[PDB]
Amino acid sequence: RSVENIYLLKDTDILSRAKKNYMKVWSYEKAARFLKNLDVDLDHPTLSNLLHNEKLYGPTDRDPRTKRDDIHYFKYP
Amino acid sequence: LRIIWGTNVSIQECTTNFRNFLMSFKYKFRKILDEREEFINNTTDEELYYIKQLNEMRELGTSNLNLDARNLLAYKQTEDLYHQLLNYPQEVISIMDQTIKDCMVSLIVDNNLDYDLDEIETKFYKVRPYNVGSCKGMRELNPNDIDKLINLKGLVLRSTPVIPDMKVAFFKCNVCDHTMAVEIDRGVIQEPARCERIDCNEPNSMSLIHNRCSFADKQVIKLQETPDFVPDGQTPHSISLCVYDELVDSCRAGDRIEVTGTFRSIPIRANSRQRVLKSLYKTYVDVVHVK
Ligand SMILES: [Zn+2]
Repeated sequence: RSVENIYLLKDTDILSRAKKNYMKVWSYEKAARFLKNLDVDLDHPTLSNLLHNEKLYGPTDRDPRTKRDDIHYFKYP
Repeated sequence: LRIIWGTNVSIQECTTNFRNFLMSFKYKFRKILDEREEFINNTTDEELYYIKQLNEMRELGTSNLNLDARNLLAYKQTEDLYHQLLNYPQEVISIMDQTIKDCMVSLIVDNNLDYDLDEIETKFYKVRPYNVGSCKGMRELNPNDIDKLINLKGLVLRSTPVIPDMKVAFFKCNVCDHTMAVEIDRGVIQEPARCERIDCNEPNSMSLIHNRCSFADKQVIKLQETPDFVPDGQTPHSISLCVYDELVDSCRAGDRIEVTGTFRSIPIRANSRQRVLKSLYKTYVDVVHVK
């Protein structure tokens, strides 16, 4: 908000200085508007497949860390 | 090289000998050991017994192979493996299972059979020996014969219901839902003292979920022996067989069976004070094969 939208003088706002410094400002919706020019992808189901893949690894409900004890993680050279 | 501790078994040598016996066994050898050479057949004796058996094992898809120990005695190269099998049941049986899997996959590969190896390597093969020597009864088994193959024959009196046996515990962390599965090793389960996650650490977060554990069959069979020899003034004795997995619900009351298995001994807890064990061990028999 207040992308040169205050329409009034302000004393302790960086957006008040944005006019005098000319330093460009958009909104997040306006950020998406400009990204339309860029169009960057958001990212860079098979339930039976999910089940028979959980046959491997066990259930996937584990700690998202570097430890599972189901695999000898490399420590030494 | 590299014999196992407490045993006379070397993994490499025993696997080599078992493969040799599998490749080059002919029933004529057993006929020779039976002194029945006048009954030698030209057809069956010529054919390779266990190679053929492994073949029909492959097509049928079974996972258990029944081995006659006297066949091992017949083969000169594996005469020592016979005694190794009697004295060391579990190790030698595992050796045999691994060798069976190896031989199956090798036989598929060598002939370049169209049959896929996906099932074979994933499957687990078991070796069930039998005809392991004489009976000797149970009055004659000294404590030095713990964990050895014994041959017992008798009448099945009573058969208990199926008793679930825990294989994998399913402790659940209350706090961060760190559900770790603990396999049982040598009949022992080790509880995580705290939460095994590093970020979350709460010892009281563990509460074992009984229902989501994975169990295995166990059936106790009461067998009253009918030994071939009976000492003076000895009333019949009852021994407690303990079958596992597929053998459960196989032997019915009143069946006259001959059973081979591992002669075990387990401490019995004096329930007067918990976690205090009697110095006299109860004796039972794990069952590997039933005839
Ligand atoms: Zn936790």
